[PDB]
Amino acid sequence: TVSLWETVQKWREYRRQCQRSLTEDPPPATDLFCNRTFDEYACWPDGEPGSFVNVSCPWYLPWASSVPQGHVYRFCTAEGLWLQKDNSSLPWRDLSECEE
Amino acid sequence: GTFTSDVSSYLEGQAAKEFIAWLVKG
Ligand SMILES: CCCCCCCCCCS[C@@H]1O[C@H](CO)[C@@H](O[C@H]2O[C@H](CO)[C@@H](O)[C@H](O)[C@H]2O)[C@H](O)[C@H]1O
Repeated sequence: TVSLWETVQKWREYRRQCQRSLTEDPPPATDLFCNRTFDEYACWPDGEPGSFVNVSCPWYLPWASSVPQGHVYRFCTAEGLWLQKDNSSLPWRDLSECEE
Repeated sequence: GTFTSDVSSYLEGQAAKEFIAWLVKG
């Protein structure tokens, strides 16, 4: 079985690689773009205003081999803020394609 | 049927899966 410790190791490397992208990817065409971010789960690129942003299921998941073409989603609003969940400050995401 | 090895495997797998859930929900 896929152990906690190996998943944590993979997660750390995912985060490492993401942080490198956050620092090294060129700035977005406009400040109207939604901003790149690591949310502890996935690495998000900058987003075009009024569009959906997609990223692959994080490869550190124990079941990543079962969801090889799955994607997780955010929505970048026309004001360059990531779409938020009501009440909260938290961003809307759809992770359903990456469930076990 | 279900064996003692199944339950111990399930428990270990669950450790990783809870970590994933801590990542997500938060
Ligand atoms: C109630 C309305 C709110 C729902 C919003 C949540 C979903 C937003 C994102 C749309 S998901 C949809 O997934 C489809 C695949 O199942 C995607 O299908 C397409 O791209 C796929 C690769 O991702 C590819 O395999 C297919 O051949 C291709 O047709 C589709 O692009 C995507 O919008």
